[PDB]
Amino acid sequence: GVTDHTQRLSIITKDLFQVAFNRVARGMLHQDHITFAMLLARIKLKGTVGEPTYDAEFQHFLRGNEIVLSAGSTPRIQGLTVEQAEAVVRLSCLPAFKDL
Repeated sequence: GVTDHTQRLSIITKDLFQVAFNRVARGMLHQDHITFAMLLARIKLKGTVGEPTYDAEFQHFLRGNEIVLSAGSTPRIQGLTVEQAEAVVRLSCLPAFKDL
C-alpha cells in the first residue's frame, strides 16, 4: 500500500535492521543480544543523517580504561569511592566532561 519511494526506502531500512536483529538473535545466547543490538545501533548511527559520528565518545566508551592515570593523580571526591574517582578522572579527559 506504500507507493512513495522515500517512505518505501525508510521502511526498508527499518525492516532491514529489525529482521537482521531478529534472525541473528534467535540463534544467540541472551548475554550477546545487547552486544549485537549495540553494534546495529552504531551502524545506524554511522548511516543516519544529521548526527555526528561520535567517534571520540565511543572511543572513550570502549577504551576509556586505556587512558592512563598517574600514581597519586586521582583525587578524593566526596561521596565517590576510589574506583568511581578513577572513572571520573578518566572521563574528564574528554572536552564535554571537563567540568565533571
